[PDB]
Amino acid sequence: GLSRVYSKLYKEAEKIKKWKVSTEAELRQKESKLQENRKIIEAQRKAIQELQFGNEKVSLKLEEGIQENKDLIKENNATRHLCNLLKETCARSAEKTKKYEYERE
Amino acid sequence: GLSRVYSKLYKEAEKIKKWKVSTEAELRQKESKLQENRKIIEAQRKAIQELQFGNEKVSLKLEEGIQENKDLIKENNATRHLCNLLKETCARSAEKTKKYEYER
Amino acid sequence: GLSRVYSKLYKEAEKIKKWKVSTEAELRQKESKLQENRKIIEAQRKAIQELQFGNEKVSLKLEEGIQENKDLIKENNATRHLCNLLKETCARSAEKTKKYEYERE
Amino acid sequence: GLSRVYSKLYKEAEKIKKWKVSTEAELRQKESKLQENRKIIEAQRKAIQELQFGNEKVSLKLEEGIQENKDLIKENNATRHLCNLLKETCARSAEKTKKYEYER
Ligand SMILES: [Cl-]
Ligand SMILES: [Cl-]
Ligand SMILES: [Cl-]
Ligand SMILES: [Cl-]
Repeated sequence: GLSRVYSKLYKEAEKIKKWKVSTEAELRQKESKLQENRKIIEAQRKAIQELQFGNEKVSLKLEEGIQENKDLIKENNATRHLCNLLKETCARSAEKTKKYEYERE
Repeated sequence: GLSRVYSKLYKEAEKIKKWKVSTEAELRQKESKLQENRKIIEAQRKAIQELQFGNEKVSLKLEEGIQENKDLIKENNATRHLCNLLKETCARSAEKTKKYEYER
Repeated sequence: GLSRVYSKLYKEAEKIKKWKVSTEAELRQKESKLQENRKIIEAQRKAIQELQFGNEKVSLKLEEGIQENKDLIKENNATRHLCNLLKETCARSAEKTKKYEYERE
Repeated sequence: GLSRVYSKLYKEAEKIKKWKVSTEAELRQKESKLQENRKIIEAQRKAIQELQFGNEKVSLKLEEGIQENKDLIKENNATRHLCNLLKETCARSAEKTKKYEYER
């Protein structure tokens, strides 16, 4: 009569201890995972920082090269134009030279 | 005496329930923190991948430009040489004309 | 789960209080009956003492009367015997008296 | 900690059982005392009845004896009176005889 009540009372005590041990373990496991993930987050931030720095370097070099190549195309076109002008000058000069050569004979 | 028994049993069971609620609350709080962290970590992993991929592309385009620059230098050199030849022909031809015109 | 255990625990407490109150009442009731019966026993002892004293008185009076009556029967028998002797004496005397009366005539 | 719970529950239930046994023992002890008393009280009640009945009988026999004593006194008185009459007749007759014998 009274022993069955104490027996069930002891069992509830057992269940409470188990629930306490389990929840404490789970809480510590979550806390340890939080501290791990915060170290990972900081490592990733530093990795991103260095990658953004490298991207800036190479992007600047690319833009400088693009502009330098645009200038070379411009200069070459201009020298080609000058070549064509000099050919015109040669043509008129050569024509006069031939006239004088023939006339003096 | 007997209401004491009733009262102490009531308060003990109430304390146990309170203790259960508080523990489950703290568990759900830490779990939400873990979820937020996992979302940040994933977003940063993506950003890292895209930065690595972008660095690669820009490097490749830089190599292409360096090669184009070489070819353009060769082209400008050849056009300069032709230009100088034409300049010499012009000057020599102009002085010849001036001489012929003086004589006549 | 835990409330049913505490409820049954409270009930066992109720049963224990009732058992305590009942057994205490019964014990006091028995003690009060003991004290009553001891007063009765002493009263009866004194009643018996006086009855034995009265019996002795009346028994003595009875025995004295019995003996006194036995003596009266004895005395009466003896006086009857003496009467018969005196009658014998009268008979012999009267016989002689008659002789003398007749002879002197 | 947990064996503490087991131990305290065990000792408490043991104390309760002890307390129950002691109470029932004291009850049976007082009950046996009440039985002994009821047997003494009954025996004394019987003795009282028999003493009252005996007193009555002896008183009645005493009354009978007193009456017998009266009748015996009357009888002795009558026998004495007759005895005295006979004594007178004897004495008177004896002196007469003595006189007659002197004369003759
Ligand atoms: Cl050309
Ligand atoms: Cl042109
Ligand atoms: Cl007679
Ligand atoms: Cl006789």
